[PDB]
Amino acid sequence: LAEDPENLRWFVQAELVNGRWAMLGVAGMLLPEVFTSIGIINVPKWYAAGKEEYFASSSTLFVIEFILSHYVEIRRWQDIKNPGSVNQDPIFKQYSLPAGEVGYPGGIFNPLNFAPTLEAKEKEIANGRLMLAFLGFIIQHNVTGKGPFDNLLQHISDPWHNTIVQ
Amino acid sequence: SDPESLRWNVQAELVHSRWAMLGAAGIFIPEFLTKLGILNTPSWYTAGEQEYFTDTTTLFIVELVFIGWAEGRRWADILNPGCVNTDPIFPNNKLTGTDVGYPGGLWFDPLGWGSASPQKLKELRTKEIKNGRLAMLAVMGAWFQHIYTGTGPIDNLFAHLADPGHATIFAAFTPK
Amino acid sequence: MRDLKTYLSVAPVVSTLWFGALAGLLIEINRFFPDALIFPFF
Amino acid sequence: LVDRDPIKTSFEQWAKPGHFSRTIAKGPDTTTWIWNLHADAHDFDSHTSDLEEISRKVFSAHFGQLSIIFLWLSGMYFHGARFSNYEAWLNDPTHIGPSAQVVWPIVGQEILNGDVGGGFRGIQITSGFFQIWRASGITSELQLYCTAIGALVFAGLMLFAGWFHYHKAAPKLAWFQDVESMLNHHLAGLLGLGSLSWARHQVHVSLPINQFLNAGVDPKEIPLPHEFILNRDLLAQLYPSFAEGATPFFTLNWSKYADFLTFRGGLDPLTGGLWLTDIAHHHLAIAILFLIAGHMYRIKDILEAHKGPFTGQGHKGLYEILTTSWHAQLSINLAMLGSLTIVVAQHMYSMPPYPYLATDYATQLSLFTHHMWIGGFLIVGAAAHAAIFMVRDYDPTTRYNDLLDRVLRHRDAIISHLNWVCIFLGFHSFGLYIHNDTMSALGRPQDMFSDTAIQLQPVFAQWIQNTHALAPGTTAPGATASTSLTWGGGDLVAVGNKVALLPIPLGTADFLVHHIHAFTIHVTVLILLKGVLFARSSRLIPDKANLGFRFPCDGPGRGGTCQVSAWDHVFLGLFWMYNSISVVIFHFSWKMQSDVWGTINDQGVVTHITAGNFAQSSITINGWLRDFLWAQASQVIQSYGSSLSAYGLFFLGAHFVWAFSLMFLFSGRGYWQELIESIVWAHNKLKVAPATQPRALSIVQGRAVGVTHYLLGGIATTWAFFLARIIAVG
Amino acid sequence: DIAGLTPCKESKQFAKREKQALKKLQASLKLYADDSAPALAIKATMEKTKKRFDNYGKYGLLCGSDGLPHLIVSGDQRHWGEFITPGILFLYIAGWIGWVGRSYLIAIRDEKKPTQKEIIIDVPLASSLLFRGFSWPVAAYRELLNGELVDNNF
Amino acid sequence: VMLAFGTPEKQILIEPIFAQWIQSAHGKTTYGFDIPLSSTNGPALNAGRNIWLPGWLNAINENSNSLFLTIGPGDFLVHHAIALGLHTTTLILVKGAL
Ligand code: CLA
Ligand code: CLA
Ligand SMILES: CC1=C(/C=C/C(C)=C/C=C/C(C)=C/C=C/C=C(C)/C=C/C=C(C)/C=C/C2=C(C)CCCC2(C)C)C(C)(C)CCC1
Ligand SMILES: CC1=C(/C=C/C(C)=C/C=C\C(C)=C\C=C\C=C(C)/C=C/C=C(C)/C=C/C2=C(C)CCCC2(C)C)C(C)(C)CCC1
Ligand SMILES: CCCCCCCCCCCCO[C@H]1O[C@H](CO)[C@@H](O[C@H]2O[C@H](CO)[C@@H](O)[C@H](O)[C@H]2O)[C@H](O)[C@H]1O
Ligand SMILES: CCCCCCCCCCCCO[C@H]1O[C@H](CO)[C@@H](O[C@H]2O[C@H](CO)[C@@H](O)[C@H](O)[C@H]2O)[C@H](O)[C@H]1O
Ligand SMILES: CC1=C(C/C=C(\C)CCC[C@H](C)CCC[C@@H](C)CCCC(C)C)C(=O)c2ccccc2C1=O
Repeated sequence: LAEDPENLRWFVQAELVNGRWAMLGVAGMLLPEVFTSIGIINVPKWYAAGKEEYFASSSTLFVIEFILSHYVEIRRWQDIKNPGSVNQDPIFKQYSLPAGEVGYPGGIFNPLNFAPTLEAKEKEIANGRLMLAFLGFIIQHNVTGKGPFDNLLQHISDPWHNTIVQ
Repeated sequence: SDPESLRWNVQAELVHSRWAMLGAAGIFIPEFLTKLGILNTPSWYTAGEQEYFTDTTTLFIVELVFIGWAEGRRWADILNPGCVNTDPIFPNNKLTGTDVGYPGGLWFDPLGWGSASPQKLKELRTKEIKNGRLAMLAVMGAWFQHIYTGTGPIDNLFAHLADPGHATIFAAFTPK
Repeated sequence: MRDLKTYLSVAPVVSTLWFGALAGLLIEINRFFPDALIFPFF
Repeated sequence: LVDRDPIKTSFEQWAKPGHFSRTIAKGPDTTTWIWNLHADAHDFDSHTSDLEEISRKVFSAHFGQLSIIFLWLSGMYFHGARFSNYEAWLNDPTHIGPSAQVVWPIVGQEILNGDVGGGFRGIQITSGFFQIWRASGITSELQLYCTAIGALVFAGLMLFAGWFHYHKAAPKLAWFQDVESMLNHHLAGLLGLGSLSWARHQVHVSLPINQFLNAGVDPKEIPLPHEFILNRDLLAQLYPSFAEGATPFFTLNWSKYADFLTFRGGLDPLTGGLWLTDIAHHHLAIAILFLIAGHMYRIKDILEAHKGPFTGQGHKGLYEILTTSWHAQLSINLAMLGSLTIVVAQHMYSMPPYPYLATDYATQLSLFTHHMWIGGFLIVGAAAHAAIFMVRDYDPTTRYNDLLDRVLRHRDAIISHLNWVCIFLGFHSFGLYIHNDTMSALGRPQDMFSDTAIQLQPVFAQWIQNTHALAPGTTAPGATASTSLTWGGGDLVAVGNKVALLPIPLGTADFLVHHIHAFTIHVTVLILLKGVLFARSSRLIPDKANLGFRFPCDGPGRGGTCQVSAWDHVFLGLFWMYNSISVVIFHFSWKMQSDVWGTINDQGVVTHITAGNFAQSSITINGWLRDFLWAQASQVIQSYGSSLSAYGLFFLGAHFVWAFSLMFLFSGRGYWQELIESIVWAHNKLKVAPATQPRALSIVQGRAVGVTHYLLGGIATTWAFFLARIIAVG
Repeated sequence: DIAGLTPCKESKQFAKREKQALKKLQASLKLYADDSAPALAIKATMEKTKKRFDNYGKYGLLCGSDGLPHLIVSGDQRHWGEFITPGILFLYIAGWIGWVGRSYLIAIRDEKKPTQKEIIIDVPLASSLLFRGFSWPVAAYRELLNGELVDNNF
Repeated sequence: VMLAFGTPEKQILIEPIFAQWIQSAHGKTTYGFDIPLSSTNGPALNAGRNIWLPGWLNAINENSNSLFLTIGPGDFLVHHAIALGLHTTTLILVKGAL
């Protein structure tokens, strides 16, 4: 019987988690970029480490890291239903305990607050979308080629290309 | 006993009509001033000098971005404030309706007398040619078909045919 | 001329300008790719 | 109603919830009404008590149709011009195998379109223009493209005369309900002034422009386009400028002539249409009559006159009404219009009237079965609408005490007979066949009924057929052969691939089909006759006319009390007629190919599409699927991957649609309700149904969706079965 | 690979199908368009089914016997998008037929009487509602399970 | 529609696994597979073998009189149209009853 604007703790959290991981992902590229250096999916096996052991399959490195990742991840689902994180930085974020205004249900637009400091992460929000939908682009453009820019005496024009196969 | 048009998007239909016709304005004077070609004569090289061309389509995206923003934002506000929901003033949303869109926010507002207006004084200039332009364009755009079709040469396509005696064009004139 | 929270009406079978057409533009995808039975992607 | 009455709204009503019978569509929502209203969009109980307009509406609806035919057939005549087949065929006829129509190639489509032609891919046609057509002499594709727009002219105008009625402020009573002239005019100068006018453009122009086509040329090597007036040198051949007669009459001399005419009898050789020259004379000799005839007259006068002792007082003022029933003066008509269409269906196949038909087999049997289903689809109607009379149309009683009031007087009587008639037939009219099976499967031919076995012995020959050709003992003069070539006496000789036309001699095994027709024609009519007669009140219900000719059925009591009514007599009477015609068709082609449709070969040894298999083998009613359905139809179920293929590819659907009808025909009604809710439930859980109360079919709608499907199913099945066994061998 | 014999790369039986059939539809020696501008077996209808070729794509594609293709659709080898690729597609499209079914419906029942709005249709296709359907991410897939249509609405 | 369109190709037929698969478990024998973790032997059954299933319930593939005949796209339809039978037949009996 209750009309609108339900959502709550809800999935404001989901997006922001997308923004924060999108930003990190982009950093995972980032890397070559000035010394053109290394490229693309790479499928790397990541940084290395330096060799005595491997040849390297060496087991499933991910499967393991990821079992651990997995009870950090629960910790967060927990918090979100009923909350405890000492910093308390997504759920509201810091400046913490309030967000009371969300906690008892029903806000409808609300902007929000955070940190003992100030400048309300509305500036992290942006730096954060761009990185959302930046993967979007980045992932899209593979299918074809690695690299962007720098110079024209020839490069900018996009004089001849592949298409999609049909 | 007669249809009822009156139709009611409508007043909009007339402002749509201004877009079409004022825009229709660009065409005539410039192409035709045409350079009264021309003293003589016209060369592009320059940009496109040899850069693998200039526009093709890419020219069309820029054309549109520049525009999208404008055509888009736009009618979005020729006007329209209030902007929600339940029941009718009819414009068709009408939301702006009673509230202009704002009591007390700002100067949304332009000018004296709790109003939008530039004010009373002028139909003058621009109802007669600008709408006369509704007319103008149509016949002169109707003139464009007249001016190319018949394609002198190149293409008959699919004939049951049965012309020639002679070609069609524009330079101007008419013969006859 | 139509803003926010539903608009103007329409007749009994504008479905006959919806079966014919829309749907019609689809033969228009079934000759652009004159064929299917699986499909490449984009 | 009142959105807003009278005087003071131009303003139209679109909206506020809309109309019929006074607890008008509720407000509150339903489905059925969307099915109501297409149905019984005109009945005329409702709109007004008083006939007032309606005659002022039915003139307009008529205009719409006349246009529409016109929209049609401009289309057709188009199609016919600019997808030509025709120019090509006509130099070429009897080679060609003709199309107007082509697909475009999208997806599968185009298996369909397979070389027809003077060298183009086609869908082969079996309605013939290209034969209506032969007549135009002048020729060429862009005209027919004028005859075409000449069509779209008549239309827009013969469609703005329908604006120029009802909608325009428009007419009143006297104009129909003073009849006094109307046939006077109609039959006189149109019936007349067409056939007349048709004469003038049926020797002027057509005769000459196929008088020297029946040789070859590349047309226009023959005919200039206007060519044909003040001029005429050309008439000179095909005869004289009357040279010195005067306005017919006599003080005339022929030592050798008599004006164009000169009657034909028999068929052209090398175009076996029949002579293009009795075609002027006959139409001329028509019109006159009509020209004289439509000159009666003003009425009761003649009808009120003769009476007899059985005979009917009623005959007199046999209807002040008639002028204003309508529903009755349509019902009468349909019987005639309808019964006057399938009389076409004979005179056609046993006397072609267009150049190149018979040789053209498939392009005049399609015909003889299309024209055949109308001279039937319009007859059961011609009963329905009498039932619509018999129940309602006049406010009040004052028809009184006649001829009708007479017929009804007996009624458990006229239909008391007719009944036994049918069981006498049926037993003499079908179990007759079943003898054969039961005894040829027992197997003892000595005693079958075979044309050989039970003795008439080997002649059909003399009844009428043999007196009919043999014709000139007579006050008869004329013409080397017959009125119809088929009749027994005369001729080998007709046509150039092929046989067109030959005696057809019957015997038995034409004897007993001819009788199943009787019994089929008869029990059809029983149900319609007893249906329309017992229209209003019955021994089972008296309170019987009270809503309806429609009502579903009165109610579970009286034992049954279901079918009754007369929508339903015109529901179970269609059901038969679908046979009546469906088995008459089955008759003609099995004959016309088992015998007649032919080939000629050196020394003329005739080779019938089937060497008369009919002989001893239709008489067995399995032979009717041994020799028919399983024999022919092998072309339907072989037809895949071809050009016609759309038949084999229909023949499954529509041979499906039929076997979907039974579901609509054979089932309850609060059933699909009882079901429709389980549905409606599941619907509400997700929140997705209630609004516009979804409802099952309206008892009699369910019957409407029987029947109608049972027919467009069971029918096009053969429309496919056919076009698939004349295209290709035959 | 899984029983029906293997793809394009070889399916003789399949090859024989390519050839006879179409190639004969050819085998009307001519029928004449030596210039002539219209009749199109000639060009494509064959060639559009024909420049089907040792290529088709490639597509794998199983070809039973008589070398007509059979579709396994297992999650293997080549074949995955002969059901899922065009499967989720069917799902996504439908459901955004009826997500808006449960929409230019749950928007009325309301105000001053709404007894048959439905047979005329302000705005057509709802439209407004329409795009809700592509702008479902998740959409019903959580909201149907929680709140709105909610067990109580159940 | 496809056929008699004269493209037979571009027919849609599923060669319908689910049965063929039952009847690997049993067998044999048509052209192998391993089927990961049977493999056409290695893992044989091992717990069971020469006792029980012997030569019996081994016609294998066997056109003449196998027991099991070798199922394809023709059978992935009738088998879905016997299934549309007892379902419809029972929505009406289930209903009829309820
Ligand atoms: C010259 C006469 C002609 C005329 C002018 C009329 C006029 C009339 N008839 Mg009528 N009728 C006729 C011939 C005619 N009939 C014939 C030949 C028959 C015998 C079949 C009938 C049997 C008949 C019945 C049983 C009824 C009428 C009724 C009526 C009245 C209702 C009209 C209506 O709502 O349309 C009705 C038309 C529709 C609702 C359209 C549906 C058509 C469907 C069945 C399609 C047909 C199949 C076709 C292949 C489908 C198209 C192709 C598709 C597959 C794509 C009206 C006064 C009705 C009445 O109650 O009297 C007041 C009554 O229902 N008629
Ligand atoms: C509700 C179901 C309907 C019914 C009554 C049946 C019944 C049958 N199928 Mg079957 N099938 C169906 C739908 C159905 N199927 C669908 C939609 C597919 C995919 C096209 C299949 C694919 C299939 C194969 C390959 C085979 C069968 C077979 C069979 C028969 C043997 C037992 C079996 O394998 O069940 C099949 C059971 C299922 C497929 C479980 C799902 C049941 C439906 C109700 C859930 C709907 C899921 C949805 C449509 C797909 C998910 C989306 C997508 C992303 C995957 C049996 C008569 C076998 C057989 O003996 O053929 C001769 C075997 O060959 N089926
Ligand atoms: C005054 C005048 C006049 C008049 C003129 C006119 C106007 C005329 C006409 C003419 C006409 C007026 C004609 C008509 C004709 C008609 C017809 C010829 C009919 C038809 C039809 C059809 C063809 C149809 C058919 C069909 C059928 C069979 C049925 C149904 C189907 C269909 C439709 C197909 C005159 C001349 C003296 C001159 C002087 C002045
Ligand atoms: C999946 C789906 C579907 C389905 C489809 C199908 C499955 C179908 C079918 C169908 C069938 C399975 C059958 C049908 C048939 C039809 C018909 C058939 C129609 C019509 C007709 C006509 C047009 C006719 C005409 C005629 C005349 C003139 C008279 C008589 C004769 C004839 C009949 C010839 C669709 C896509 C739809 C939708 C979506 C989903
Ligand atoms: C959350 C649960 C689901 C919600 C669905 C139920 C909706 C509630 C329905 C309203 C119940 C009856 O309410 C009813 O009383 C009102 C006042 O007493 C009346 O209201 C009327 O009288 C007023 C007097 O000035 C006028 O200003 C109002 O315009 C007029 O509507 C109406 O007759 C009706 O609105
Ligand atoms: C089908 C069962 C036969 C029962 C009916 C037989 C009785 C009549 C005899 C045969 C009927 C066919 O009639 C046919 O006779 C001859 C075949 O021999 C052919 O005879 C034709 O061919 C020759 C060419 O100059 C000449 O012999 C004739 O002058 C000519 O009429 C004809 O094409 C046709 O007129
Ligand atoms: C099967 C059957 C039904 C059930 C048949 C029904 C309910 C047919 C009505 C179905 C309608 C035509 C579906 C209409 C829905 C669509 C038109 C709406 C969406 C619009 C589209 C764009 C798809 C009866 O109601 C019935 C009544 C009396 C005697 C026999 C029978 C009978 O045999």
